[PDB]
Amino acid sequence: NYFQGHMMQIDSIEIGGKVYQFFKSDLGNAPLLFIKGSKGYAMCGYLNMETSNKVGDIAVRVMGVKTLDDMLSAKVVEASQEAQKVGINPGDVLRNVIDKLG
Amino acid sequence: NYFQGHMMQIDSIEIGGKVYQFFKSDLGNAPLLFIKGSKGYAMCGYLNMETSNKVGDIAVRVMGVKTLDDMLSAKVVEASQEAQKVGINPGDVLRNVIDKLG
Amino acid sequence: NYFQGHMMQIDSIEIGGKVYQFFKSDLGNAPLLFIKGSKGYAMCGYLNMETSNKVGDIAVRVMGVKTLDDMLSAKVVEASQEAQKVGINPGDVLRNVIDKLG
Amino acid sequence: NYFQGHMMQIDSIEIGGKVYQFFKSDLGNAPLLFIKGSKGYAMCGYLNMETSNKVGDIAVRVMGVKTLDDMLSAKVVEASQEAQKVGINPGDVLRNVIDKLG
Repeated sequence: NYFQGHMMQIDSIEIGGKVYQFFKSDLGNAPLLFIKGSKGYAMCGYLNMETSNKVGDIAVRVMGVKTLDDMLSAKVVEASQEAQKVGINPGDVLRNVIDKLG
Repeated sequence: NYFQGHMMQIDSIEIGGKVYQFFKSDLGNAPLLFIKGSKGYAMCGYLNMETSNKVGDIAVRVMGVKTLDDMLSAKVVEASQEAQKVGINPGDVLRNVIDKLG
Repeated sequence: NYFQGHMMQIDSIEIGGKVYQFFKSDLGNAPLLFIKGSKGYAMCGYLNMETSNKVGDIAVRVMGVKTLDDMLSAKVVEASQEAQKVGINPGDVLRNVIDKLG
Repeated sequence: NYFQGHMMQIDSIEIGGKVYQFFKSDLGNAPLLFIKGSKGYAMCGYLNMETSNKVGDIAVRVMGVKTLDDMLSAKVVEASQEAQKVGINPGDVLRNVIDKLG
């Protein structure tokens, strides 16, 4: 009876006693989604890690994700320099290092 | 693995060639949801119709809804004075008069 | 160069060590805005207090507000039964009792 | 009296009779912002153009932007392959080609 032109989800989640903002929106042929804490963030494949490094962010990039669950179970593909300084490296499962983004 | 403290959904939908904004968020023991067009809006039971009338809105109030589908199939319980002026009355199925809110 | 058909603001704020979700959106001739905590919420004049009481919410209604600052400095006009049980009463300045909504 | 941990703005704007979704959110040391139409999107420096090309999006990347106005007046730094196919090229002012994203 209707057409959905655009969809967005904004959720406040708590992990290990820390609060994070999960966002998901249609963007292109793939959706855009990220999880942001007070210290850093994790984002899907649309994230340009060169930009994260340029501005000194604590950031991680994951790929092939469509949901919050997928992100938490996904392995970090790229970690920013500031993220590596706090122990986050490519290969880590996001759920295991998300605490460092809060 | 996580706790959802708050959830929000924002969707842009098209009906009869008109664009509307559907919003749903946790609020209390019942969720808050509304559909807004360029001319007026429809909202769940949390809407105070006295306020809508006070400020001259074209507004309709529906009850017992939790989703967009529920709202569109719900019957108008209260219609603002400006809404009644354009033909909307209690009893009308929202889907049948939503065009007047765009 | 463009026309703003609809505007929405979603902010995560911290007060007294507690996290709250502030939301503001165009709705009718007056905007819709609320502040929600884990236990209850405060909303502008569009809130139907009868509904809040019906579903057992801890809720407060304020009037004549357009911004977060206005809400925090506004006096509670109506307090739900559950809100009154925890000490919130009409006349209280929201900022002084917001802690009870988290 | 309060601390803003996270801020987000979601606006529905109309340009040349077409509807677009403007989004802005805190992310890292730079904000995240994009404008999305029914056919494609424009995003700030955080956009990974390699990803846009990988999935076949009609996308443009602009830099040094913080507001909707900045984006519309900004020059396209990178254009996806599908975007170039419809005439969009690096150097174009977004406002002058946004119609092709709707």
